[PDB]
Amino acid sequence: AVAASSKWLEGIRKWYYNAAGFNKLGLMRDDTIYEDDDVKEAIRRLPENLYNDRVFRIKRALDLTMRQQILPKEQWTKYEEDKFYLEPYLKEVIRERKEREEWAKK
Amino acid sequence: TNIRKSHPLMKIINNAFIDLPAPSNISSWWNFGSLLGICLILQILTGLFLAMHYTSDTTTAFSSVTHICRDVNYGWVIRYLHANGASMFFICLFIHVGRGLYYGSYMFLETWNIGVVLLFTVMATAFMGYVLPWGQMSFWGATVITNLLSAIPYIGTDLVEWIWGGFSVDKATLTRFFAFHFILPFIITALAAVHLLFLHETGSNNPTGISSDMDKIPFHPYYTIKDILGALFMMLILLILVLFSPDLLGDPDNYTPANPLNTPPHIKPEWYFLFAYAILRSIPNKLGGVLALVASILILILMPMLHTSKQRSMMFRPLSQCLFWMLVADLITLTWIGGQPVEHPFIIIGQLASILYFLIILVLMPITSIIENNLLKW
Amino acid sequence: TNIRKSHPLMKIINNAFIDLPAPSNISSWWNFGSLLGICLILQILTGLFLAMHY
Amino acid sequence: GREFGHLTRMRHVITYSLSPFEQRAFPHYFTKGIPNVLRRTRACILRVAPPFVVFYLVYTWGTQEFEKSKRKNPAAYEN
Amino acid sequence: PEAARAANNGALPPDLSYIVRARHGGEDYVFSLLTGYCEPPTGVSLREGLYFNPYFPGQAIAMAPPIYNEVLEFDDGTPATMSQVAKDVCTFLRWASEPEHDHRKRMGLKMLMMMGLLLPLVYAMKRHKWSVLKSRKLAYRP
Amino acid sequence: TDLELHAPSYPWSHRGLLSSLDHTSIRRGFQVYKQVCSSCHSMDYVAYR
Amino acid sequence: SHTDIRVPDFSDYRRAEVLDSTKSSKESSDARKGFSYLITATTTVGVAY
Amino acid sequence: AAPTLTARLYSLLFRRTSTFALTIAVGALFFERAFDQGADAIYEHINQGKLWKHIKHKYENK
Amino acid sequence: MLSRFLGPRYRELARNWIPTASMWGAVGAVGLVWATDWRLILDWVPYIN
Ligand code: HEC
Ligand code: HEM
Ligand code: HEM
Ligand code: HEM
Ligand code: HEM
Ligand SMILES: Cc1cc(C)c2nc(SCc3c(C)cccc3-n3nnn(C)c3=O)sc2c1
Ligand SMILES: Cc1cc(C)c2nc(SCc3c(C)cccc3-n3nnn(C)c3=O)sc2c1
Repeated sequence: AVAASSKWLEGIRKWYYNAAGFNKLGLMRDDTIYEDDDVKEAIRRLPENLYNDRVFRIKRALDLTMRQQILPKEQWTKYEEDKFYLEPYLKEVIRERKEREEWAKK
Repeated sequence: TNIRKSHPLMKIINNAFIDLPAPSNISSWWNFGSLLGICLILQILTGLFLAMHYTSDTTTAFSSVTHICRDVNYGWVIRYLHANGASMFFICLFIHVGRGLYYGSYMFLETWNIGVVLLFTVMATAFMGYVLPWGQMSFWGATVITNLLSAIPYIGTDLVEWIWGGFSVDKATLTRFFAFHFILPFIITALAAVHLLFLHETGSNNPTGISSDMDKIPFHPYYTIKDILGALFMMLILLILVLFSPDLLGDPDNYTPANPLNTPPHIKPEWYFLFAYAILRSIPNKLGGVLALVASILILILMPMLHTSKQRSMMFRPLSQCLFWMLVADLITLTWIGGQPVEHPFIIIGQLASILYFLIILVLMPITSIIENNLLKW
Repeated sequence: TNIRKSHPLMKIINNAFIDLPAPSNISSWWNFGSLLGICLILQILTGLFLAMHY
Repeated sequence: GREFGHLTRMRHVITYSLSPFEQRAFPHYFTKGIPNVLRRTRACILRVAPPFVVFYLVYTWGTQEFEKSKRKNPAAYEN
Repeated sequence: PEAARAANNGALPPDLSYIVRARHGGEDYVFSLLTGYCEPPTGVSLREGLYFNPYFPGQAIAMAPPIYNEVLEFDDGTPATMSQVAKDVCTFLRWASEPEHDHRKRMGLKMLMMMGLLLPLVYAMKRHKWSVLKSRKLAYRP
Repeated sequence: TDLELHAPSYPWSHRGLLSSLDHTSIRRGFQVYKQVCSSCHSMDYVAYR
Repeated sequence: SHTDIRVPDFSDYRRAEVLDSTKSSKESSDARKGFSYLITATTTVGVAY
Repeated sequence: AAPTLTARLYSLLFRRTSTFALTIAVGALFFERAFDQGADAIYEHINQGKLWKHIKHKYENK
Repeated sequence: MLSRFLGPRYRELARNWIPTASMWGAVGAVGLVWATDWRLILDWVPYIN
């Protein structure tokens, strides 16, 4: 939460984004999350058009990896255009699980 | 009637190997599971040949092994298949475990915990077989384990005078070593069937870590031909060792018969036990030595609950990949130190690398995954 | 839930020996199938003892 | 329990494929293959190579302080 | 074993059926032993019957040098000098240790060229099936 | 107990990947066995056959 | 519409002479499908090992 | 559009799948006729005048 | 992390199972004293010698 050196830390976040390479397969950040029972409930709560966009991006990246190839550089996901589409649905599923758990001990 | 789907035996074969859905982007690091099953069948058939001509008696044990290499027809090729096939088993097993650790396959909890049991049972099997020829490493290998096995506080000395037949060293001594070594590979086979039964509930992981139910292909013909090809390339490498260098991996000192009287110039186990031996000799105690040897295989079972990253595999985690190959380059250091004598440079290097093996798995890896979560804003 | 019906190993044991439907008027002439399976296990364990000294 | 017609739900994607007998065996081997393995190697080595360079510098120092102590002592054998 | 000690200064002479296989160096070690007998350096002393050999674990060997020039006569006309006879008890005693040496290397050639038929043709069968997946195209039309 | 002398590597005629043993140098080596040693050394596993 | 869906060009992959899409699949299957299938011929006579 | 000689056997025998699984048996012949010309003859040529049957003509003179 | 076992009424569940669990530690004090014939606690009671 520093205010003067949050330009330094904005550059480290960009460096780590490029060094990880899901953008070279045309993926977004929320495509790569590990699917536990919590994440599987947020997936089935998505609207139809966002669910269909996610199934095609994953299928295309799984096909590039079978061939040991990547996309042309003009089609790499940019750092400022990655949409965190799954994050508001996941925070609500987790908040409901904490409430069933505080109820069971009290 | 499709008879592949209605016959009672052919249904089971079809669901397990023919029509099984498999990911399409599976690498050749996923070849080593069926290579392990080839290496196990090979050790069983070759070992059943050697057991009709071996004699378990400390006056005629060394002489019955020289007899099969000289007198019995094709005994020399079958003996060196068995000794070199055991090195082939242990190199595929270390590739297999390192695969499941890098890609996050330990999240299949019942499949990972049957695997840690299978790792103990093959290490104990290979120890008993190296006692049976009775040269000067079978002797000074057996006594180093069983005076370390008298440092169990309340039942320790009860268990050391059970395995030699009750006496010190005699004829009835290697009947118990031989009978354990006969029986354990057939329990390994039963544990590997249960191992695959629990994996059939989810299917396989893949190098991205992401679920692949929208991109399956049938197992036949795509991975039936890819697994046959990798098995032929493994039988080539094994026969390069049997027919052009059959003594490259062994030690010359095991061609001298066991003598409590003479003296061996050094104590060196096989190459695949040399990393555990280096952790033993770094603990100046004999209860804390056998503890740290057993805790270096049993630390694998804590990998599911030490996982703090948002992603499953290491493909997109560049800081976790520098720590993965620091750990591989630390098991190479412990293999070299385990074959050196105990003097000044190799005594501090050996204990500073036993600390680093536990510091990476328990401390540095779970902290590095949290730093990566925070640089991606989860 | 019922772990006899949902566990992958315990399902096979339950379908083969526990919840198997069987006729109610089966005689003791139907005893000799499991007696044969006892006699086979006995010959294997005893024979593996004799083979270390023969 | 998980067979082919029961795995996921998917809409609006299309697949085109050719027969294996309509294709030549090697479309490219050495003109596509060499620059593809040169960039798969450039992405690897700065994660994999530096741990093994540190094992080399410990092997070379460790097998050089053993030989100076196993009786290479001209000036370390004084009355 | 007991008469063998007193006839040989307490030292027992080893069996020779596995001697090159049981040494760290093989027939390179046995050759350098027999032709490497020399005189003790100034500083060392030896026992009553005990000889200096620099290629033996701890220079002092209880073994007199057993071969010199013209120790025997070959039935070939070969001159039986010191280096010729040491070369021949390294070749015999390599055969004695490994009597399968020549049969081993001739099966290794009948394996290397009947795998050179089998391997490039299982590889082409693999590449034929997988070309369906390697050429596929994908479109998405929402 | 300080340092060893390790043997050098000689070009033996059987040190190839496909190189055989010379069977006239085996013949002359049995006669050095049976006239010089055979008196202090045994060879328990080899027969005349 | 579905009338906007045409197959993309596959002439990067075809058996060399069959790329001439003007002549029609009558002489260009007489001798096109067999020599890497004679690689199936030697992979059996050699599979006998 | 003159093609190359691929389809020797695509039509007659390797189409009915009969000779596809038979070539392990019918097709078992005359390559242990042909590879003595290889491995055996290369073996005695690298080791010339060193094997027993090279030098055995001396003491085989009865 | 394992404060799932930390509730105001979850430690109430230890109070009603430890009277059953107060005892089978004394089965090992009586059951392989039977089995492996330990001479330590055959010194204990004058019923058995
Ligand atoms: C009359 C005595 C005598 C004869 C003849 C003799 N040796 Fe030795 N040799 C010994 C004795 C004694 C030892 C045990 C040496 C010791 O422990 O110091 C020995 C040991 C050896 C060793 C083992 C050295 C080691 O590192 O263990 C080799 C090799 C050897 N001899 C080679 C030969 C060969 C080759 C010949 C003849 C062709 C030969 N010897 C003839 C007395 C003899
Ligand atoms: C004799 C020993 C073993 C045999 C025969 C064996 C066999 C197999 C086979 C055939 C597979 C499926 C194919 C593959 O992914 O390679 C597999 C997968 C797996 N094995 Fe093993 N295995 C053995 C030991 C082990 C050990 C020691 C471990 C770990 C400690 C282990 C953990 C796993 C895991 C996690 C998988 C699933 C991996 C994935 O799908 O990503 N196994 N095993
Ligand atoms: C996972 C399976 C096995 C492993 C890893 C293994 C390993 C070994 C090893 C390392 C040796 C020492 C050989 C040497 O260095 O000289 C040995 C010896 C021996 N093994 Fe095995 N073995 C296995 C299975 C078996 C089985 C199933 C049998 C018998 C049915 C068997 C029978 C023997 C016998 C008789 C010997 C002594 C003969 C000899 O030393 O060559 N082995 N085994
Ligand atoms: C080692 C040999 C055998 C074993 C372990 C064995 C085991 C069994 C068992 C456990 C059953 C079910 C229970 C029962 O009805 O008794 C059974 C049923 C049966 N067995 Fe066997 N059996 C053996 C040999 C044979 C032979 C030699 C035959 C006939 C030639 C045979 C024919 C049958 C039939 C027809 C049944 C079903 C009978 C019915 O339900 O009325 N079995 N066997
Ligand atoms: C269906 C199972 C079997 C049957 C019906 C069977 C039957 C027999 C019989 C009739 C004899 C002659 C004994 C006598 O009259 O003195 C014998 C001997 C013997 N059997 Fe078995 N056997 C069985 C399984 C086995 C197995 C599995 C083994 C070994 C792993 C074994 C090992 C031996 C040995 C070592 C002898 C030695 C001679 C003796 O002890 O009398 N048997 N068996
Ligand atoms: C040549 C050959 C033949 C056979 C018969 C064979 N069988 C296997 S085990 C198949 C399997 C099962 C039974 C259950 C779950 C997963 C997998 N499985 N899925 N992917 N991979 C690589 C797997 O092995 S390998 C192999 C190789
Ligand atoms: C789980 C487990 C169990 C055992 C029992 C075990 N034992 C060792 S080290 C044994 C050894 C010594 C100390 C010295 C010389 C030779 C051998 N030795 N014995 N068998 N083999 C193949 C050898 O190399 S690690 C290990 C791990």
